[PDB]
Amino acid sequence: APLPQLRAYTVDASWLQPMAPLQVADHTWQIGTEDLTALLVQTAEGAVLLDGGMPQMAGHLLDNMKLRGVAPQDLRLILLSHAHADHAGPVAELKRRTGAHVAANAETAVLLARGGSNDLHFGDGITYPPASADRIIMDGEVVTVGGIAFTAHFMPGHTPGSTAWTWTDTRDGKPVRIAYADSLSAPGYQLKGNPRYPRLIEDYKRSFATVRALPCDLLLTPHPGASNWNYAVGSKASAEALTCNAYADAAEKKFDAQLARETA
Amino acid sequence: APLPQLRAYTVDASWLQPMAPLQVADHTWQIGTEDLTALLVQTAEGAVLLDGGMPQMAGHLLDNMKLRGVAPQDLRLILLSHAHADHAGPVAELKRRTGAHVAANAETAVLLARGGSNDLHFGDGITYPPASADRIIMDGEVVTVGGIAFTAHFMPGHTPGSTAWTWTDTRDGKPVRIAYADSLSAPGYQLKGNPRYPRLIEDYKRSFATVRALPCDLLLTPHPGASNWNYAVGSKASAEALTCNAYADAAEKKFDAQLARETA
Amino acid sequence: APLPQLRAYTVDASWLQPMAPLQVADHTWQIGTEDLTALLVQTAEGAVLLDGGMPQMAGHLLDNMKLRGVAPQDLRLILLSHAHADHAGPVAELKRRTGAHVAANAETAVLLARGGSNDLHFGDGITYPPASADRIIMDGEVVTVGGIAFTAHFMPGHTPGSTAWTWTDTRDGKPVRIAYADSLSAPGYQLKGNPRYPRLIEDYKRSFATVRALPCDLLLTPHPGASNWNYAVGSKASAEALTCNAYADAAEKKFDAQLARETA
Amino acid sequence: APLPQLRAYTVDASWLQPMAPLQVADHTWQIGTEDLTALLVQTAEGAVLLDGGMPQMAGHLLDNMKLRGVAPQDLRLILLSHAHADHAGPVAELKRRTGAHVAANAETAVLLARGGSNDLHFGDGITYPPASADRIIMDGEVVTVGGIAFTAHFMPGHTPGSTAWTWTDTRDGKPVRIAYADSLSAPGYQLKGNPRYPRLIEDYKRSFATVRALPCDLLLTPHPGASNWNYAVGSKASAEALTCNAYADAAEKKFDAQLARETA
Ligand SMILES: CO[C@@]1(NC(=O)[C@@H](C)C(=O)O)C(=O)N2C(C(=O)O)=C(C)CO[C@@H]21
Ligand SMILES: CO[C@@]1(NC(=O)[C@@H](C)C(=O)O)C(=O)N2C(C(=O)O)=C(C)CO[C@@H]21
Ligand SMILES: CO[C@@]1(NC(=O)[C@@H](C)C(=O)O)C(=O)N2C(C(=O)O)=C(C)CO[C@@H]21
Ligand SMILES: CO[C@@]1(NC(=O)[C@@H](C)C(=O)O)C(=O)N2C(C(=O)O)=C(C)CO[C@@H]21
Ligand SMILES: [Zn+2]
Ligand SMILES: [Zn+2]
Ligand SMILES: [Zn+2]
Ligand SMILES: [Zn+2]
Ligand SMILES: [Zn+2]
Ligand SMILES: [Zn+2]
Ligand SMILES: [Zn+2]
Ligand SMILES: [Zn+2]
Repeated sequence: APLPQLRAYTVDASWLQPMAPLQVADHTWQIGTEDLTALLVQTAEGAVLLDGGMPQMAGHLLDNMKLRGVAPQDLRLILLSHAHADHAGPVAELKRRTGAHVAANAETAVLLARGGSNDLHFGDGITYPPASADRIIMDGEVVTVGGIAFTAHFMPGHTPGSTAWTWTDTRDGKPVRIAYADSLSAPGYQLKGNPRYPRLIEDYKRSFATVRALPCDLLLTPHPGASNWNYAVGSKASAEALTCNAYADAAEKKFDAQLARETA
Repeated sequence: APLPQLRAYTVDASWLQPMAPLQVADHTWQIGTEDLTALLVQTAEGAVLLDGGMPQMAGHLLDNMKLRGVAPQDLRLILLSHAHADHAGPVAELKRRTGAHVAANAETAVLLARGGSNDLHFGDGITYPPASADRIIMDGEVVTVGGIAFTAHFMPGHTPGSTAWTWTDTRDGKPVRIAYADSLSAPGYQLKGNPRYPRLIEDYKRSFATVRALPCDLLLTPHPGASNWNYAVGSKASAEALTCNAYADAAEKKFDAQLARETA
Repeated sequence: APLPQLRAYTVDASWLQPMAPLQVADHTWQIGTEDLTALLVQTAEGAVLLDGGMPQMAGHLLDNMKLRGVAPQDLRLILLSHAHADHAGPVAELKRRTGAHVAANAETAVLLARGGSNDLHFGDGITYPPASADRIIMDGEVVTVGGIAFTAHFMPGHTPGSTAWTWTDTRDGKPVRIAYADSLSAPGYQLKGNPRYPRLIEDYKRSFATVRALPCDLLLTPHPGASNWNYAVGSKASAEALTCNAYADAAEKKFDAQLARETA
Repeated sequence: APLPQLRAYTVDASWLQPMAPLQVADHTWQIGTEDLTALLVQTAEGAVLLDGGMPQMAGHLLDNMKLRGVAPQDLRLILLSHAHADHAGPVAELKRRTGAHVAANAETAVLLARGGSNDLHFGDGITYPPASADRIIMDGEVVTVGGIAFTAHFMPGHTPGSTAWTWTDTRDGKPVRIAYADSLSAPGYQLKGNPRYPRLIEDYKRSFATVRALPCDLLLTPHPGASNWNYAVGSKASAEALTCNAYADAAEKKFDAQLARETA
């Protein structure tokens, strides 16, 4: 009766389906997969990448960046929603091959430094290669690259370092406020009385209100289905996309129902 | 045509077969599995653990330590042969649950800090939870716990930070010199002209001579089969065990044959 | 006209005046200096140290711990108020010589990992040897050592990771609720519109209310003068000590006056 | 009788005397001070900086890089001789302000990660802000930036991670082999029987032979006086410069004399 073997982190095949760069605004591009968002913001002084997806997506990301005329040495900054394997997986490999830096808050940095191990809910089940953060950012801090300002909005819940990023881009001259809001889900979490996260419910509640008040004309999420995006229908991907209010209100309804079922 | 899924690190079932603590000397015990060595040295001022095996062995290690009258808070120091998943796997979990410290050289420390990721030969294929080293030790440095001196002997090759540990114990009063020598294998390595390890062959050659000159009456290895140990036959486990000269000489014969076949 | 020389971190001589262990409760002791608090909590399963003072106090701390019958290997856990040189200075040296672990939140951990460098207000002016945290704790998390529960209460302001610790001890059988509240000062900080700390005022306001609602019968602070302690008059040190309400209310009056003067 | 105050790291005024960029080859420049070497190698795909000097030199380095038409975002890689405060001081500040990466061996990385604290000989007396290495390099490894190959040559002694860098540049078309060899001194070290460095003498001896066999037409050192450079007389700075053989032979004569005097 030997000990169990190690189990790999397996995801749906749609999370790993490569796609060509889909344009979101004049400078913003989706270069991830069909069910995983990886945003590229091209500026005059370099490129900014938000999230990266699964650890085995680093090659596909460099391929799409090459398609957009972005050399590896042109990636300046990597920003993250939260440091889980399905969103910050290839961060370590992308740092070695691009010369980019990583900016994240303290909670995302310490989780990223241990490769997502010792998770508050998942333990060591979802482990990815570790990476270090080069710049620690605070709530409301502005990160500027090539004349584009990225404002961080802390929204703890899914992870203690969950962060929504807001920036203003154009769409044929007309400005558009983009809000890349992190996930507001809690799959299988113990919500009430968690010894590892004593103030989990209070953080989620404050994060719901944080998402509602985000300056947003167009909303994106790490998982495109969370905001009703569909990267498969390229030009009509943002057809039935939710607002910031509709996204936070829908997430809280599932949170209260899950919280009430946990008490039973 | 989606990207490939992540693949888990799977080993032979004999590597994960738990075993009761097998005694090696008056203070040294084997508390790992049948095919993975994990040594416990009980002193008057605490316990010392050398290696830990696979990442899913932390519970079994604490079980055997409990059998030897060693509380979790009694583990003082964790020493390592080399920082691969099949030998330093549970180091991170053991640090959280025992209050122990880790002593290793700089090369083992940096590899352990990134959880074995970005390996010089294996890449990210063999990843385990990361852990940090608390004390950096040099070649020939002595680590003393409870009146027992542990001397480090650098033997780079399998990893840049491969280390053999020598200490003197007793066997019913009579002293015995124990040498825990690291692995001298190179499974599937590119030996000649490796860009990641330009001086690999020269390090192996110097390590062969380092193992031959080790003060040793009884030899152990991370994999017991490498030194002809058989943990299954408890009392007769050290029956046909190799000397330090026979172990290094046998490893070099396989190295030259592998090196010559690589040139063809 | 050469560049300026490096300037050392110099403090008042009263901050470095060694003192004998002054008892606070049945298990709590002050073993720091006259103007720097360093608390030792002796339990049945080991000792807990809160803060350490200046970096050159590690020897004095080990001397006082020896006076209390606490061996170096008996220090199990180091807790911190905030990671500045005058309170977490000797943490690195104490870890090497005691085999203890450090528990702190993510913000204190990342600041401690870079030795207090790149401070949000002080820059590199107050640098101390770096140390790594072994356990990351959340707001409201309980840390138990030897049957004594230490509850963390986040109170950001002086530093992003400022933490107040509450635990219940006895005084000749009768229980006493002790609250070790961090500093609520802001010496020379830019309060409004700080690019490195955009939500500084809002964090201070929430920290004032956090301190008022602390379960507390006896209050201590990293600097004893902040809570009207006087370690010099040993038995009557806690004579005119402030409550939690009086301490937070007095700190906010100075914060509003400083905030109003900054606007002028 | 209070504890002693912290003492700052003070150096000679000539170590902090700023100087204009002095040219060494077609792509190599000295942009440090008169008595501290900081080399800038301008390539078509970015700039490479070797060492930085004292921690308070980051501003002067960026000033000279601006004079050479090198923007902060054009610094790609920082290489180091050894990680002491007088040579890797501003590395942390330069990483925050340039977007560059650091490549160093494991021994230099772990020393740089703790800001030079816990030195094998100096203790905590020479502390500088900590920085992390992004790429770990081995002995003989080649680092290529903009078509220029930088080969690492390990020469342990002054520090365990001391490294000499060799690269080929031109001087009006004609190629020149440049060897930036680390310091071979040992000021006040205990050479024989050092518990922190048991194989110190053997490392120095092997480093002497490593320096003699360096491919070198022009030799530079972290301290220019060690190789008889004089940055003050700009055009004639390399007048009486030593060869690699003359530098290693002169260093070993002082090592044997110091070693013999230590035995007395
Ligand atoms: C770690 O990755 C996740 N979890 C899993 O894949 C497994 C472990 C699972 O929850 O069944 C995780 O969190 N995600 C999110 C999110 O919204 O962020 C959702 C909705 C679920 O998928 C990913
Ligand atoms: C990473 O673990 C090892 N490698 C593997 O498990 C796979 C990847 C394999 O080599 O086929 C590794 O190294 N070991 C040793 C050793 O002697 O250390 C030997 C002999 C082979 O097994 C383990
Ligand atoms: C970094 O140490 C401090 N600052 C200084 O020593 C200098 C830099 C200064 O502020 O003039 C700091 O913060 N302290 C506190 C506190 O309340 O924590 C107070 C009240 C002032 O003293 C220490
Ligand atoms: C830490 O910096 C050094 N040491 C000092 O400044 C003091 C502590 C001193 O040794 O008196 C150090 O090493 N250097 C070297 C070198 O060759 O690297 C030499 C020759 C001496 O100066 C610097
Ligand atoms: Zn997630
Ligand atoms: Zn997810
Ligand atoms: Zn191995
Ligand atoms: Zn192995
Ligand atoms: Zn402070
Ligand atoms: Zn203070
Ligand atoms: Zn030096
Ligand atoms: Zn020097």
